[PDB]
Amino acid sequence: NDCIFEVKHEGKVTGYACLVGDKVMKPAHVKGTIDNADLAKLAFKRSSKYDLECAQIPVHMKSDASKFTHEKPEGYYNWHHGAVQYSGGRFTIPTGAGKPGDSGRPIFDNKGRVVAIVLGGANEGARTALSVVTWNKDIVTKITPEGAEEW
Amino acid sequence: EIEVEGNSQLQISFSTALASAEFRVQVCSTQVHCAAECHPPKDHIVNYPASHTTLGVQDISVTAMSWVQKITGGVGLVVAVAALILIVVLCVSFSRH
Amino acid sequence: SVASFVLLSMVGVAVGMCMCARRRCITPYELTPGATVPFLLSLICCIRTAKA
Ligand SMILES: CCCCCCCC/C=C/CCCCCCCC(=O)OC[C@H](COP(=O)(O)OCC[N+](C)(C)C)OC(=O)CCCCCCC/C=C/CCCCCCCC
Repeated sequence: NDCIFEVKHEGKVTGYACLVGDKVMKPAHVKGTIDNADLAKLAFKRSSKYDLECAQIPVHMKSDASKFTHEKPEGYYNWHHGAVQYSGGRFTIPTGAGKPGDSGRPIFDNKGRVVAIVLGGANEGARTALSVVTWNKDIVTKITPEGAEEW
Repeated sequence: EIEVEGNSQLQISFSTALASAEFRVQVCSTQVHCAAECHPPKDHIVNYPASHTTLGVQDISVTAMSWVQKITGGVGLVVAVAALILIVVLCVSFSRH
Repeated sequence: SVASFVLLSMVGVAVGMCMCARRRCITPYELTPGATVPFLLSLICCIRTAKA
């Protein structure tokens, strides 16, 4: 659980919003008002280009947030459902580990910092490529494989 | 038609409805350009129909309409810089990823 | 009346297209967590009250 908040429409949970550094990351294509009432009050500068909605976190009460990093050396990374491998440029998971509703879950490195946030996936065989919102220095770069549905 | 010979000048009379005179006088196959500022009459009404052609069409305003060109050029310039900034931003954002 | 209306619409469109330029050129820096715009871009774009 730690520092991720579920987002639901009525009683149906649709996604999760992560607290990375100083921003309340959340993907645009999910519909919800966030479980916390205080976070719902925030104003999100949403962008359709990156499928993201972000706002300044209330550091006065929620300064505790996941650390982030920009470099992604190829190897293995861990998230809630299994572990994921940076396939020289693509995020790949076993086909089962991906399912609609997981959109907005972050992913961590070996050292425990976020490097991306997942939106959906497409599968070529047993493994499923991931559509994530990674970031270089001071800039985010959405990545999307071919024929990737939105979770 | 008039009589011309020598190294002197002549004189004519014309009737116009334009505030700024701008017209070419065909004088025996050789044209000439005449320009002057016309002034309004003093008498409100008269007893004969106008000798000149008709009301100046909306195309022909008076010089010192240059205000129109000035303001329209300023607005067009502002729109041009806005469009250039928008298109350069759109291209650089297209370069992303 | 027509000239004034068209000119005001044109200056308003210039302002709006300027506004749309700020939104599309500042969200990539605004969306990134722990980001900081370069000094030159901070001068150009007027949107600086929110240091995001
Ligand atoms: C700081 C601010 C300072 C700025 C100063 C402000 C300046 C203010 C003034 C401008 C002066 C406007 C006054 C002009 C009035 C003259 C009268 C007139 O104008 O009336 C001319 C005739 C007579 O009227 P009527 O009722 O008998 O005719 C219509 C017949 N009925 C009704 C059956 C259709 O009417 C006609 O024939 C007209 C027929 C239609 C003509 C179309 C015009 C052609 C151009 C169109 C736009 C294309 C752009 C061109 C640009 C090219 C540049 C490269």
